[PDB]
Amino acid sequence: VSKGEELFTGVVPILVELDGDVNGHKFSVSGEGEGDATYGKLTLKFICTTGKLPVPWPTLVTTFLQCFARYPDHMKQHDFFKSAMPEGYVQERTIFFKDDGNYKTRAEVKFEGDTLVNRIELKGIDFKEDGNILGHKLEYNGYNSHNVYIMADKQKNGIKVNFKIRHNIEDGSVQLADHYQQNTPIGDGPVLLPDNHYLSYQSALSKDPNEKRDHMVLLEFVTAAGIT
Repeated sequence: VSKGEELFTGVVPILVELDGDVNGHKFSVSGEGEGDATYGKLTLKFICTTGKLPVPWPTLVTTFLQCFARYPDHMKQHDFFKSAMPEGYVQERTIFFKDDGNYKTRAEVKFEGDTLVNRIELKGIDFKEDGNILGHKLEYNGYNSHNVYIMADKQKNGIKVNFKIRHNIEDGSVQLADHYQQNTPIGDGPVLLPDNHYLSYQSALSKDPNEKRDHMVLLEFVTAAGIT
């Protein structure tokens, strides 16, 4: 196994800490769980520690650990995420909500000992007061996409990722969220610059029946594909 790959052969504990500000509405979220890349499995629970989350949990699903994706053996050489570990990488995204505002996120993903940690800062601007986001008009469910596109970015020694999410609006319509992403390694060591490929997602949202705080239980299965 590769140096980076070896860090993911078993169950890895995860910690996520996010500070956000959407149209001046400030909030913080703490998350805990575990990743089992062998099965492309993520099991997580996020808690808003500042009170009520000012945006719908579904809009934060993509922000809330691609290093846990299951890369088929024949595609191992295209797994940028694990190759950058343990020093990690910085993930940046601009998420454009159609006919509404946008989120810009900066996440530092790396190991703190044997724990995979993600420190995230989220900034949202230009949102409409009674739009689907600030007006909480989105159904509490996930989105499953087979089109999370990955390609190399030799200029930052990393990758570029793009994909679309369609959140379900309570009236039966959909709220599009266009994602543009870039990942840059934190260390100066070699990383695997991948050939074009994609990740396939299965995402499910739920609630902890005994939890009184505003929270989200998230289960995902992530698999790389596209290179035969």
